[PDB]
Amino acid sequence: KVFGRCELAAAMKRHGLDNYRGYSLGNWVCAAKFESNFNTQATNRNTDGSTDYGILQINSRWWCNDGRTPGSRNLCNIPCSALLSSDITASVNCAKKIVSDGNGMNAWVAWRNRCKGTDVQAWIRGCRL
Amino acid sequence: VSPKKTHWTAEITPNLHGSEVVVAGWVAHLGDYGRVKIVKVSDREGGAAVPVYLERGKTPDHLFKVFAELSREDVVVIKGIVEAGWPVALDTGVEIFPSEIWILNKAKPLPID
Repeated sequence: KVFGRCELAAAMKRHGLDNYRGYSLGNWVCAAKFESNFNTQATNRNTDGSTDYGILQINSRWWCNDGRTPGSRNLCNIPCSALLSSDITASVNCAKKIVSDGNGMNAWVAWRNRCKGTDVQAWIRGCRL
Repeated sequence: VSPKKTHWTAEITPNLHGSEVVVAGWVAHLGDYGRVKIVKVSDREGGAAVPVYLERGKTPDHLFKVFAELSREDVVVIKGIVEAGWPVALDTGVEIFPSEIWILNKAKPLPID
């Protein structure tokens, strides 16, 4: 599913991400925009044998199990395919475990590169939340 | 041929931005997130845990292979450049981008099971 901006902002809010680990809602909308372009099916294989899955591009080495990545940890205890669902519940739950791991949202390279320290509230502007 | 430590982890401050440092201590924390992997180094008990960022697109490929052999409490020597440009101040204050990661000894950790 490709979410619209406000459509995603509303779903992410429903899912309790607003100020989750101190990160305002815009941070999470901004991270999805630059990780997946709001596409829940987004799948990207890395040269290292790992793959990134879903709206927040969660990685198969430590976080989800895709059956094909050596040194699998599956810390979220879900298969990677669950992160490709029209329903963002599995990605949100796994993202909340990731953002609690000790590095905050620096776990997302798109967030670091495009979002961190910017006017992230712009990502939820015009929505009626 | 591992380099001599130049700084204590608590001496890694924004003033060092753009310079090369060598830190030596144990692995306090590891986070593998795919394109970003972070190893935090401590050398003083209850002290700083300075974060060493490996970022795909920035960090040489071979260091990601070294990161893969790392465990908590491993003793390491890491050579890197300090980055403290805003927005680093929003959280960590400093980041170290490594050019060398050396493992002096692997910890014999005993699994709990």
